[PDB]
Amino acid sequence: SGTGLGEVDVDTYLSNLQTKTTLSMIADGLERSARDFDAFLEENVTLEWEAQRKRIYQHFGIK
Amino acid sequence: MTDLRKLEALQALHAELVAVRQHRFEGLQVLETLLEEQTDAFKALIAKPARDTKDREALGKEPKKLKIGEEEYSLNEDFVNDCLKLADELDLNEKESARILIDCDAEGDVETQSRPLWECGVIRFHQERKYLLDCMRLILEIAADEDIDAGLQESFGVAAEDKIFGIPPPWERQVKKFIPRCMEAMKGVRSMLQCMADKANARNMLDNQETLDFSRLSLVEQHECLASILHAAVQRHHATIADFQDFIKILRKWDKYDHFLIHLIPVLAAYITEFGSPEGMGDLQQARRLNDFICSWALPVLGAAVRAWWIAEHNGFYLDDTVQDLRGINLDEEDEQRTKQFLDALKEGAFDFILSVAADCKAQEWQDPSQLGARQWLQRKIPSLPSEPFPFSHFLQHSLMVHLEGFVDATISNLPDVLRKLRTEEDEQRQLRPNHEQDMDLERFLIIISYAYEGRPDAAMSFWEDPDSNLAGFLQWASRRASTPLVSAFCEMLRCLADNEECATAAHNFLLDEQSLTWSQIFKELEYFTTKVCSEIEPESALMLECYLRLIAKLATESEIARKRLIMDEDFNLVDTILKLSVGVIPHRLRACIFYVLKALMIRKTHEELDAMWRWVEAWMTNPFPGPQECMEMMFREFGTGFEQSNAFIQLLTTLLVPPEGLNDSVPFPEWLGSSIRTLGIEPYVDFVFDVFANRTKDISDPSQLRILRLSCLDFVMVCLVTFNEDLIVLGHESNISIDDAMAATNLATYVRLHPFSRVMEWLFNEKVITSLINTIHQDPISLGSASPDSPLVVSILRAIQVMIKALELQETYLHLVRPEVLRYQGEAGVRRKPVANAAYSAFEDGILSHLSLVVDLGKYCNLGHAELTLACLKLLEKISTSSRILSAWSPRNKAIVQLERNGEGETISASLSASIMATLDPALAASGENYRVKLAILDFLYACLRATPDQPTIAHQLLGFHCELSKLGIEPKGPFDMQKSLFHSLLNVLITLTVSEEEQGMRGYLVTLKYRVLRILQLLWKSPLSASLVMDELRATNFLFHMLLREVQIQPQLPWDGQLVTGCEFLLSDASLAYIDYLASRAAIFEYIGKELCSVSQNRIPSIKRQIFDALNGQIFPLTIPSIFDFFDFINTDYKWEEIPSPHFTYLKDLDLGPCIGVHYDIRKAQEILALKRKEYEHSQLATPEFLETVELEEKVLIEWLTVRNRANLLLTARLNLLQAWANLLLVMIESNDFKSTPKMAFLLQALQAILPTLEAFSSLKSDEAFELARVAKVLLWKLEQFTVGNLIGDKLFQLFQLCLSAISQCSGTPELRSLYYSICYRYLTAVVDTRSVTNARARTLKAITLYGDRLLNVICDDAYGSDTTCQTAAMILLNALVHTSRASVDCPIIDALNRLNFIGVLVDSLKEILNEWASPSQQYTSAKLALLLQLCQTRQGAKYVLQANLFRALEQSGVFVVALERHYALLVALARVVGAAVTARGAHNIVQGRKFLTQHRGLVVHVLKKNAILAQQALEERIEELAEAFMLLITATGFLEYE
Repeated sequence: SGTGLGEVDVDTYLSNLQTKTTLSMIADGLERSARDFDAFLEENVTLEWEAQRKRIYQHFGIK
Repeated sequence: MTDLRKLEALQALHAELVAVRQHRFEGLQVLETLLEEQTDAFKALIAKPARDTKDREALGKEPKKLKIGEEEYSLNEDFVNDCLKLADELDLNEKESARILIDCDAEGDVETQSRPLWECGVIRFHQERKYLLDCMRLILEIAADEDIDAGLQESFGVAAEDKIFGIPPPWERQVKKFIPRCMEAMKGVRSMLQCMADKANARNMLDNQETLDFSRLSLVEQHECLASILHAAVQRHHATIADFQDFIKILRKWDKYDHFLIHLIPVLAAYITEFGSPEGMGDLQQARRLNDFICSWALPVLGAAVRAWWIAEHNGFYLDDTVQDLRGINLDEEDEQRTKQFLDALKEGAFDFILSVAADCKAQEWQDPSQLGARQWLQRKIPSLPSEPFPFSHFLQHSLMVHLEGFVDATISNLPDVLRKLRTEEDEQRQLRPNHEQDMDLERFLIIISYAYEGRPDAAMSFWEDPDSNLAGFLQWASRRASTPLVSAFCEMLRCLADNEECATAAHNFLLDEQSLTWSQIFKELEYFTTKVCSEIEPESALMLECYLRLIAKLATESEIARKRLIMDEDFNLVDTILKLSVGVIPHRLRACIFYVLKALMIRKTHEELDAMWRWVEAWMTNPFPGPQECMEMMFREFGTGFEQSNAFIQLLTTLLVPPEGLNDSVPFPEWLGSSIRTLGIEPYVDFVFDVFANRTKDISDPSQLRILRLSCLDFVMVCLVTFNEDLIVLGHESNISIDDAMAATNLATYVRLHPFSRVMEWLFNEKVITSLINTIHQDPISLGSASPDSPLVVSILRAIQVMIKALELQETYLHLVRPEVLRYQGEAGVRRKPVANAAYSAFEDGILSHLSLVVDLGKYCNLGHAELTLACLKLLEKISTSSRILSAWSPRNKAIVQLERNGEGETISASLSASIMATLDPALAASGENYRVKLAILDFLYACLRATPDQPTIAHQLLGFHCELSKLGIEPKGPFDMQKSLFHSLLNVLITLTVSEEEQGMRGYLVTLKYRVLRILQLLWKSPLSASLVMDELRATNFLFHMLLREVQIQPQLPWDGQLVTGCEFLLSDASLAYIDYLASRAAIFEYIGKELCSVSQNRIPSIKRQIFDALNGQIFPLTIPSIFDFFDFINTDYKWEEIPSPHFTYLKDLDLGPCIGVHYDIRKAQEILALKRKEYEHSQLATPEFLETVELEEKVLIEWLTVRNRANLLLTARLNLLQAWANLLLVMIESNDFKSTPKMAFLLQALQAILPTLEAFSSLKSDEAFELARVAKVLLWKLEQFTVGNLIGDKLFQLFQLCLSAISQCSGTPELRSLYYSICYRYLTAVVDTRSVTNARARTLKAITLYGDRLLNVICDDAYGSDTTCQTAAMILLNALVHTSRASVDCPIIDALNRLNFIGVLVDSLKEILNEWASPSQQYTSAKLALLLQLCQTRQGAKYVLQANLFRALEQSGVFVVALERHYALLVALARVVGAAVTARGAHNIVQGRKFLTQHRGLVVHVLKKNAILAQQALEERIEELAEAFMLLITATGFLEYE
């Protein structure tokens, strides 16, 4: 068989390839930014007062 | 081949002999090698072994296995029957018949002819002898050629002496002579022909008639060849008296008169010339005995002619008494005896028989109507030929004419007194009894002389060189007072003795006075007859007048002094006499002769001659002795009766329309033609011609006359149409009245009003004309098949097709710039014209769209072989298919598809087209090869038919072998296209078997054009979705791309194009640019097809062809190797500098720009007119106009080239671009659709990177068209990513590529798309490669490279951000984040300071307002990246100061921002809270006040988030809520709100 079976055309094939590459780039950038932010927060919070920062509020505010 | 059979060997030998005969000695060694293999064949002329009974019994007993020489074959019940039938038909031995039939079966001629095997065997047996004798004939002919080298002339002679005559050469040496063998062969041929005729008459008294006719033709040709061989042998003095007596006896026993006697007469003529005349064995003792023996006969005229010839040739001895002995012999007695014998021979009809033979020899199927009834007014009593198709050759006619002129010379130089006494006796007889008609001996003899001296000026000059010789003496003596027949014969002789101009001038000077005949008496008799007719006429007077007219016409056509003298002679007044004679009551023959005389006189003329001719015509047509309007039409109707006078008048008109300058202004006729009388000028003539051609074509019974009349009418129409200026009228209507003055407008108006083109078109718009045309073109195929290439039918059809083409071309010009002007002129002035056009037929296609058999006839006429006719039919069909109204009427079901499917016309048309395109071409005659021209015409027709209306099927789909159905196609079972035998498969075959790589020249031009046209047709068929699936299926099932790649050729700057190098400056001006563009387009199409097929095969998940494709691409075939795709990337080279061009100085014409010249196409005429106007103004200024003129001229000669160069260059550029694009696309299809491992292909990736590195370095900022194509593939392959070296190379290449991207970004080159590609390339490099001494070194080097550019690049990055484009802004926003991250990775940072100095932070924070309006979607990701970048800055200690000075607290308040939609909202809130917390906690206790204010103004909202935290979408929402709570808690604990309470 052949000549077309749930297939696409080259003009649309290249467009789909470019769209997929762009989406993958955006997703990778977002994931890297999120990971960098998480690492920064972990480095800044691991110094001290890990649970006290929330305990003070749980004691002040309504539990 | 080399192992050729008898038939093929003889055919090759005949071809080589014919080639050598045409001055081509490229086969001398081939002939020397062939003549040695067929020695046994040339030994015996023809000999068939007698039918043996032993072989018959052996074949009939065990017809199982046969052994012939060294080969063995198996016999079956059918082959044995065929052998027996052949042996019984030809009485041939069983072994020879079996061998012939085995040869026929091996060669496979049964399918080529589709005939029984025995008929093919008989045909081969006849062809054997045919070629075996034709070879000997050509050999003996070349052996006597005087226009060749003496060495070869003697070599062929000795070869013929050794092989044919079996006489060994002088350097060496029971057997039988050659004459008896030839005589026995001819006798056997005669007996075989007689037996064949008897058996055919018995059996007939079928499908074999044509075979019998061809066999008879071959037999008569073999007999003629044997006769010529015998004549040559006799001329070589290899005869005796025994053979002479035998031949004389055979002649005496002749029964019937046929072509055999006409073929044998040269034999006896040469015999008598050798033995009779003193030009050989001049033995007087034997001569007397031969005379007594010759002087029983079954036909007395033969004996009379033989005796007359013998006497004429024997008189050479009784001339003098010094060269021989004549003692003891009487003279007067023998003289009287010979005289009485010659008189008896004459009375018996010798000259009559000679004349009848001479006439029947040159019997032509068609004759020129200018010589009707000439030399056909005698009393012939000899029985005529049976009219069977036995045409003669050329050598036989030459020999016959030579013998006749020799006999004439002998009779004139030996028997003058005989002719004198004969003439005196005839005169006395005519005088003593005028009522009776004496014999025509002298007239017949003069006519025979005329026939002999025809087309032979070398011999005709003999009658003029020596005016005191025997020939000139008799010529001058035969011009004295005589009767009408003798004068007519002398005039006909003079006419036929004017084959050239010198002989015509000699005859003119000899006829005029310097008694004999003179022009004075001729004109006196003409005037006498004119006065007698005008105040009956006998046939003799009419014949004399016709002869005089023919002679005058011939002299005027051949000579020039006579044409210039008689035309303006005051004492003769030839024109006046012929005009007074024509207006009288006389047959049409005299009028036709007068018209032909006028044509001859007007074949070359000047302005004064034309003026005088028109004056005389008007004077004699206005009052021919009733108003002029009536007399003119009466004379027209009188001259229209018949065909001879009508055709002659049409030819005269056609000749008069030719200008004196030859084949633009000064229409070839006086502008004041008919100004005196109220007439339209020349229109009446064309009107009469057209109405005669339309209505009076039914009264012509003779088909030849009808064809000639139609051809004359078509030639007249073509001469009238070709004399019309098209571009002139266009330029006039464009700029004459709109720009130029109104002075010349009158000239163009008069030209358009007086030129008959308008009336010709008006008549062409009539139904009678197109009906007559389609009837003439509609003829049976047998006529065209049996006709000759120069037949009048083919010429008439060609002229009709040309007229149709010209009409289809000029119909628009007529309807636009002719019809309205003529209508306005008729409305303004007073003109009375009769319309002859159909208003309903708005165009020329309306009147012909109702004929469906036209296309059928045009297609059937393609199997004739005529190059011109085939090209004309193809062009006509192309123009028809290109029209719109015809295809709208056909397909408004359809009428064309059903018309070609009546009796299988489409199948035979496709078969003929396939056989034609498969025919090889002549390498030497590339541009002149008719086969190549037909191929190109067919390809252009197919291209034009497929390009127009591709969605709906057309005739091209049917011709290709498809079942044209309504809005659907298909293939039929067992059809031509299903069995891989059709036009499409033929094109595929001829393409895959085409090699362009040559050595002598290399990269030919016309093969490139052929393959380019084929690929264009293939692309048109592919792009059409209605004919795409089946085409791809048929292509992939035969490995088309594999054959194409095998036929590919690498391109390099060393290989020249047609012997010309590319670097040469003339390359841009030469034609090699066309071939280069065609090759580029071919490569582009091949790459596109390969990519499409690869994508299809990959998306179908079948490894059957995937691995094959990859193997073919890598360079291996399962092994044959081929260059990989990377090898074909050699067309990208900037060394040629196609973009750069050296601009000359151009000291003048510099201000002349190309504004109005300009799809880059600079017209040359737009600048030509400007420079012409400037030169005219410069000349009018009168300031050194003559000197500097030359300067300007050469300047033009430069700029023209310049213009063309640019055009060419432009083309090349775009061509390259196209190819590149295709290549790029292909490469993409090679990267994505590739499941093979990555580590093995890494070498190919590095090779591609190395190849593109210089391409990008050369086009980094030059052009923004190829940069996108070369950067998108780089971006793609960058995401698809011993080992130490590979990693180092990859890193080095990436670092090198990272430089040009930043360079182009800082230079702000290309469009936002190319900049986005560069941004992505740099982002994937600064994010993955850099992210450990090597790492630190790479980071420092990248930071240094970035600082090298500095703020110059950040400025552009910020400018292109938050702009018009949607993707470029996001790409720049992400690249900024990547850059700041990589910089912080290396407590301060220069990137943040640079961004702050450029006022970017300010606008970035200001844009934060109205974020809710902006917030998968592009705007969402853009805002996300923006907030991420803003948050990244709040982490550094230095950035806190700037983020605080930006005053974002008041900006985030104006926006009023404070399961998937909720998730996105919470993500935005988390981003904002993170930004705020980072900005507050970065600096320290200086921002806590703003944090407290924000927490107090937005209290409560954060409480809900902090209390909420205290399937996939749910988990994502919970994670976002947790992140928001953590961010708010961090902000609180950093601000210190607890202390505030």
